[PDB]
Formats: sequence, C-alpha cells, structure tokens
Amino acid sequence: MLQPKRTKFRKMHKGRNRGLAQGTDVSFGSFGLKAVGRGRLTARQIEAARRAMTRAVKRQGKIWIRVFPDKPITEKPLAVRMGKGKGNVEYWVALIQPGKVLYEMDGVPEELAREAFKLAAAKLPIKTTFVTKTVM
Amino acid sequence: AKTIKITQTRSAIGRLPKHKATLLGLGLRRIGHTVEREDTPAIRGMINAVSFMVKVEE
Amino acid sequence: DKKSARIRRATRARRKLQELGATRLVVHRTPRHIYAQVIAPNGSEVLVAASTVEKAIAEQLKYTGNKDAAAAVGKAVAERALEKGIKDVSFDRSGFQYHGRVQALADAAREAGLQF
Amino acid sequence: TRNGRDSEAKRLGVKRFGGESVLAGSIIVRQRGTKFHAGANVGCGRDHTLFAKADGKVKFEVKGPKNRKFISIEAE
Amino acid sequence: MFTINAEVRKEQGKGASRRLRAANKFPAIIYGGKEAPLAIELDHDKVMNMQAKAEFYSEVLTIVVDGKEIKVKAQDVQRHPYKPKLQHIDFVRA
RNA sequence: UGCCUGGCGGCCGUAGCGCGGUGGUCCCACCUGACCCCAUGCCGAACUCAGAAGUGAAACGCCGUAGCGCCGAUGGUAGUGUGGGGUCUCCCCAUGCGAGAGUAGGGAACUGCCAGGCA
RNA sequence: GCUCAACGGAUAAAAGGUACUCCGGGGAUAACAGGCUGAUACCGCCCAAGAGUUCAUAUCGACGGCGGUGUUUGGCACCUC
RNA sequence: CCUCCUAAAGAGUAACGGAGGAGCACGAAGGUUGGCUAAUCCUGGUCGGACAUCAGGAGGUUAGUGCAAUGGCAUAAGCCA
RNA sequence: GGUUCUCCCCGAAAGCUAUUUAGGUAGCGCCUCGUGAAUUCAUCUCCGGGGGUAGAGCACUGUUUCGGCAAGGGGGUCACUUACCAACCCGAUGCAAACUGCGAAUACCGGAGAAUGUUAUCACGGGAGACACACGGCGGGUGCUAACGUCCGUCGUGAAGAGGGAAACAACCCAGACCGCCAGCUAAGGUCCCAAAGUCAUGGUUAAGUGGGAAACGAUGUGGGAAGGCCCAGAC
Ligand SMILES: [Mg+2]
Ligand SMILES: [Mg+2]
Ligand SMILES: [Mg+2]
Ligand SMILES: [Mg+2]
Ligand SMILES: [Zn+2]
Repeated sequence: MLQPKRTKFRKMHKGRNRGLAQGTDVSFGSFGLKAVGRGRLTARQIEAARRAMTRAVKRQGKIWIRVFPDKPITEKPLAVRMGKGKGNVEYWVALIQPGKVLYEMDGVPEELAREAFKLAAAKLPIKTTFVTKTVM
Repeated sequence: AKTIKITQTRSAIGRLPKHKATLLGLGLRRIGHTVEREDTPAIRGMINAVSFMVKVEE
Repeated sequence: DKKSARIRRATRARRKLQELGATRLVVHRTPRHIYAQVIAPNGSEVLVAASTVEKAIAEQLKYTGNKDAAAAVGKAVAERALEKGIKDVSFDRSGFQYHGRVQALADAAREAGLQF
Repeated sequence: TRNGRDSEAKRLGVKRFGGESVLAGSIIVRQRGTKFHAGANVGCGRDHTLFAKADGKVKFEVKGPKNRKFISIEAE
Repeated sequence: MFTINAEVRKEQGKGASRRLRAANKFPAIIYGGKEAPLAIELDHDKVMNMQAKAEFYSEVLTIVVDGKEIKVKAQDVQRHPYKPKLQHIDFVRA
C-alpha cells in the first residue's frame, strides 16, 4: 500500500482540491492514463488499480506511478460525540486535478494499452482518458 | 473638465460597503437620479467600480 | 587566506565608524612601505594622503618601512592634516594590531596635535 | 498527544511603513531576529526592536553584498 | 513544406485569448532574430491535424500572414491539461 | 591626458566560480633574519619587529574562453478584486491587474576620490 | 513570607449522600418520537481475475467504483419539560 | 506562561484543532578589549581501531548558539584569552 | 410571568477582555443626546510602502518513482573478481497548514489631488441596551469536501422591512412602505388559460412529456465539426 514511511507531523487539515494539474505530458514511457474529472484517490484505489492492469500486461514492459498520496484523512468513529480533538488517521488520499497523468506504461502494444487502462478506469472514482506521448 | 452624466440603474441594498461609499462619493441616492459630474480619472475610476449598476452618457 | 582574513577582521571597525559618520584614518602596512589616508565620512573620497613611496619622505629615511619610518609618515600625514584642519579625525587600525608601526604612526600623529 | 495550548500572540509586524514621518524614538518594526537591519539614524534595541533616532521619513533599502534589507531615515 | 495560414492579433492578454479558444482559434507568437515579436492567431483544427505527424516538430515551418512567408521552427508547445487541444505554440525564425 | 598598481568607497552575482594566457622598473605578494618591541590557548604559519639576497610561483591584478552560477523578456498558462452565471466538492463569462517555471537572449561588470610608476 | 497551579488570586481554615426529597426554571440541555443527515446498515448497478470438468456473466464473484431507500447502529439538539 | 501552524501575502482572529516546552540557569555562560572559523568528506599514517590527536585538499555555515520552537547571527550574537 | 394613552426624529447588539463566570455582571466597541475640535473621516486617481497567501517550484526543511555511476559489505579467490546487496553523488519526475532559491489579485498603511456626502470622524459628558445570534455567498478548521452540524474570517439579509418574483416558504433575487388618487414608466420575474400581458418574428434542437429530480456506466437515437480507407481497370 502506497503511504509515506515517515512524516514530520501525524495529522493534516482537510484542504481543498482547487486548481489545475501539472502532470501534463508523459515523460517516462510512451503510453499514459490521464485523469479527466476531479476528486481524490485513496491508498486502496491506487493499489487496486495497479493490480487491475498488471494481470493483463504480464511480466514484460514497465509501469510507473506518477502520483503519491502524501495526505492523511482522519475519521471519527461511531457513537462518538463531536469534539474531543481530531480523530485518528485511517487512510491516505491524493489531491487529483483535471489533467493529471496518473498511470503510465511502456513496452506494450497500443491495443493492449486500451484494454488495461479501460480495466483500471472502473476502479478509479473519477473519469479518465487515454493519452499518448507527444515529443517536445 | 467637460460635463458627463451618471444615472444609477440598480439598488444599493445588497452592495458592499465600498460600493455604498462609491455611490455616496458619486452623489447617487436612488434609481433614476441623473446628476452631472466631471470626466476626470478620479471620477472615472469611481465609474469603473460600479459600472454594473450605473448608466453613463458622454 | 592571508589577505581576506585581514579584511574580515577590520570590517567590524570599518562599518562602526560608518554608523557614526566620523572621518577615519586607515593604514596599510607593507614589508616595504606604509600608507595612511584621511577619508571623508562618505568613504568615496579622501582629504589627506601621504605615504613613504613618495620621494619627499623616503630621502630622510634609512629604510622605507620601520618604526622610525612610521614616526616620520605619521607626522607627515598629521602635518598635512593641520594645514587642512580636519581636527578630530578617528583612527582606523584596519585589521592590524596596535603594537608596531600602526602604533608608531598613531603616536606620532598624537604628538603633532590631532584629537584621537 | 494531549495537545491544545497556544500563547498570547505578540503584536509583531511593521508599525511604521515607508513614507511616514515619525518622531525621534518611535518604534518602526517590532521583530524577533534581524529580519530588518539598522541603517541610517536607526537604532537596534535589546530585543532587536528597531526604533527611530531622528525626525524624518521611513526609507526601506536593500544594501550590502549579502542582499539584506535595511531601514534608513532621511531628513524631512 | 508545411504552410499555415495565419492572421495578426488585434488584442492581447488572456481576455482575447479565451475568446479565441471559444471560437475555434488559439493564439501563438513568432520571435527570434533581429525582428520584433509578432502576435499570431491560428486556426485550431488545422494545426491539430498537422501536429500529429513528427515532421511538424522537426522540419522548417512556413507561415503565410499579411502576404508574407516567414520561415520559422517550432520551439515549444503548450497543450490543454485534459482535453486533446492546444494552447500556445512558440516559433523561432530559422 | 593614456597605460599600470595600491588604498577607501558607491554598487551587491550582467560584479561569482572553473579553464587558458600574462605582469615584476615601481607597486603588492611570498621571501631573509629574529637575542629583542611583542606574539602562540603548541608553533616567527598567523601576529610583529629588523632587513632586500631572491622571485612572479602560491595568492593577487588584468586579458581571453559561455562548463556552471546568475540576469531575463515577448506571448501564453495558473491565480484573483468587482459583477454575473452554471452540471455549484467546482468552473465559466464581462472587465481590471498580471505570475511562477521554461524559451529566445543578455552576460567574463560598472563607477568616484587620491597616491605611486611608466610614456 | 502564598503550587492564592481553579494561576485578574470569593475564607487564616472545608469531603459526601439524597430513589424521603423539595422549590425556581429550561426544549437555551438529556431519555420516548418527529425532522435534518446517510458514516454504518439494507438494496441495486458498473469493471471481471477466480469458482462453475472445459467455459467470466446458468448460478456466483475478489480487489475497487457509482447510486437508491431512510430500514439498523448512530450523528445533530431543530419541534415539545 | 512561551513557540509554530490553523490565520485567508498588515495587525487582530475561535474550537475538547494540530506539534512541543517553561516554574530556570549564570558572578561569567555578564561588560569590554584583542584574537579565532566550523559541519561533512577524500588522502596520508609507531601504538590507533568506528572516533581519540594532526597535515594539506575539497567544502563555505547544512556547524554552533546553557533548553522548547520560530525568526536571527560572518562585522559573527559562535569561540578563546 | 406581567407592565396600561398618542405623535415625531434618530437608532443597536448577540463582539472583544475578564469572571467558583458560562442564561449573570463589569470595562471597551456599537446606540442616543449635549458641548467642543482640526477641512477630521469615507469613496476614487497617482505616488511612497510592507508582503509570502492563491498559484508555482523542489535550492532548502521532509517525502517519492526510475535510470546511470558507485565507495563499502557478502561470496569466489593460492593481488583480483562474481548471475550479490547497497549509502552518497548525477539526470529525469511528483507531492506538503507547520517546505520557499520565487510570486500576485485585491485588502491594508501613509502622502497629495478633484468631486460628493445634513460631521458621516475624533475628544469629552448624561442615560442605555446588548454579550443565546441565524441562514446565504465566499475563504477555512472540524465532521463523511454528511447535516437546516459545529467553530472562525469576510459580506449580505433577517433579527429590527413590508411590497413583487421563486406555487406556498424570516435568512435567496428584485426593491428599503410620509399619506392620499380607479395615472404613467419600469426592476427582478413573465406574456395559451387559472391569472395582467406575443397562441410574436427569425434560425435550430428535442419526439422523450425530456423539459417537469437523481450518478458511475451502457447503446447503429439524432443534430453539428475536422481528419482517412475503397471506387466507373465497376467499389460497399
Ligand atoms: Mg475573466
Ligand atoms: Mg613573515
Ligand atoms: Mg603566477
Ligand atoms: Mg517570468
Ligand atoms: Zn449464469
């Protein structure tokens, strides 16, 4: 599961998901998977979508993960009043903007890329699309 | 300077305190109050602030 | 480094006289010669300058730089300063100790009648 | 772990901005370290508080080879 | 070899730039050399088909604007974040 | 007035670093000697004294070089005041101001007083 | 000379029970219930490795995703002391 | 009571919001004068290794500052007499 | 809990600080009245400013992916190496309320200037009330980017404002009711009737009553735009 091994502080504020993305072009491989919608990707969603494609793109080529969560979300458990400080850390999320390249793949045919990225788009809570590396 | 005319179009109820102070500096009191002003950039900058709700006749 | 350690040593004494707006008397010491300049408080111009590389001073000297030469040029700057009348200059040791020719150039100018 | 304390916020910041004519002895900038440095007619306090030493206007300059900020007072 | 029809821009800033992108256009620029930079607007659908080939970024480009053929070269391209579109393309006179 | 060098500045990397070349009549630097004036938390390295045998090495000054640092547009993008609107977790439209990064490019500083040497 | 530490410090000097209770109030504040909300719960849908002798979708479904109902445990303290 | 963030580019700004720390120490660890420049790493090497101490080189404050943290500090507020 | 005649003018607050205080009270802010005061204050323009938030970036403080180079350590060795693990450094790429080598918009502070405003400003004095605020937009903390949830900043309205519109609906939109009239022009909002006004004109879309509640996702529904393959040696 993708999570930071060590942080300077345990907790973090809620924040917002405003602004545009900066991960625009594929710069590691030739094929990419770019996010269209807006939302957050939890630690389970990034791990499951990596497992979802890897089944069909068997052991050749190379897959990069362009994002990293670096943001915890705390929860208040059931039958607990409001207050009593901030709750305990449960799972890590990543702030994702429209235009962020999430998943990349190289060393595969283009027809194989269309299949695996379709199989990983259902596991993601936001809409995605297929992109291809353009030079310069 | 030369004379222009400023006529208020909308009301001053839901406005910001800066927009309420702008209409007091322009001498506008109600909808339809046509009054004469000078065309200096100090007055023109007051027009640019409330241009959504005033009518100007050059 | 040799020269840059001398500059950082004097730098506290340089900018302190800048904060007071007084006229400083800097010295440069050399195994050959010795220098002394009276500087305006802006720092970009001098008013009284006399050294031992000038032939007017070196004729009466056996060697160009010693404790006898610093007494000669210390008086020589001080005599040119009284002709101008800068009258309570400040003394800048400029990174050297106040033991040798720096002390000899200062005490010679104290004997002439300058207020420092 | 057992958090929930905060001190009284000390009233720092710039109290006299540039262009303002101040009196001799007035406090310009209250500060902890030397965020601003003393310059012309400006004294540095015990707690690094920069104050006025002459009647004039506040002038901010960035001098020195280390690109540090200064406060100077020019005569009005 | 590539010929691109262009027109000179009459306004500047992001105000005119967003009005061109809502009207199937996008702004660009031509700089380099001893000449002043010239504000250039370009048709969006024409450039989008041409840029799909690798020769659009390597070869020497020709632009016909105001009865003048200026030989340039593609230096940098700004793309839309999530849609497959273009934003701004840099041109160096070569 | 030119060239070269020292001192104190203005300025604070378009003033730096690296590389290559060069300067010794003067200048500065190292160097010579040191019982002594003094100095070392050991040490004449530094500090400082007394001298000039030697020398442009180290350092410094200048010239040349775009490897690096740095400076840096035009246009575009992100953001935002005011007003309006939408599919209202967000974004668009009208108008005003305009980034950051990156690119073209600039760039081996400039300048003031005074002193010395050469012509 | 005060850990007056409850630290702008009611006394030099102070722990409990009340279901035998009582008064003055309060929906400004709980318990029954409504209402708001939908984490949880219930139900449905999308992608399909795997189970189904072979064979994803006859019957099922991991890792994950999107809703509906207001239906459990709640959250809130908006109506009512 | 103190430090940072929440705090929305002045100040101010809450919550049983997020991370700590203090009820001192000090006659020098104060004042002043005169000096001094680390962290890390390379190479060399009687005892000597991972470190005892040095030399030069690289590096130029990432070191240090009686302590919590921030803002400072080379003219050093660091260090020594 | 209740407080009884009328008329006119002005008009709050639900904040801060402190409290055996938390539904109380005091000072201050805010309200009214009176005196006094500088051209005081507000708005815009220019000038003088300080920024480190939005964003952006990874030099620094932390984190993270890949590649190259690799001291060391393990193993093989009769001084070197191997299909081993791997720090630092270098290139590429992200993320951060408590990162900033960068950097706004406005806001804020000061100066000058015109216009406008019944001094709207400050000082002082007499008397208060209030210190339970609500929701909406925006910037957030918290909560599930749940709450007609809670806690702040800012603005608006309500509270303390009727009227018109959103069917009805304090907080939304328009607009602040001196009174009378069977006048007109308009705002938001509408024009086939209920119910006042186009069964209006032009160019399209939709055939589902969508409109007139609801997502991922699925489909030869249809309208619009650009780029290709094949074909009068006869294509589909
Ligand atoms: Mg706009
Ligand atoms: Mg020597
Ligand atoms: Mg040499
Ligand atoms: Mg820029
Ligand atoms: Zn089946």
